[PDB]
Amino acid sequence: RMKQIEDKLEEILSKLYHIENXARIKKLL
Amino acid sequence: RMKQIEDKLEEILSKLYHIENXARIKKLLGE
Amino acid sequence: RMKQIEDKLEEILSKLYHIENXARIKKLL
Amino acid sequence: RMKQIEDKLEEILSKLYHIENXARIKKLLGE
Repeated sequence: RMKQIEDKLEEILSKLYHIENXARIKKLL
Repeated sequence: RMKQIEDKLEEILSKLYHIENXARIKKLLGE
Repeated sequence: RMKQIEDKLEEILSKLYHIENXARIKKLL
Repeated sequence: RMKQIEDKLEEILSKLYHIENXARIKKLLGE
């Protein structure tokens, strides 16, 4: 359960990094 | 407290999902 | 340290909610 | 593992800070 947490925190950071570099913006452009 | 945290991680992942797929840009574009 | 973690996770969610409802977008508009 | 997690929380807060204050919109607007 501790690892699942670690890993979901990395996932959150990965999802952020992707947000930063957006479906609706990519489409608009 | 561990399960509380695990729930918050899931709310955080759902929220990023909603962001991925924005209030002001949806408003801008009529969506 | 466990509470600091709880609280920083709420903070992250609060920062997300605000992002969702952006400095540069608010300015552009 | 606890400190690893605490570090990730901080990288996550810094990242949200950078987001708050976007690659494609910065590009759009010349910034």
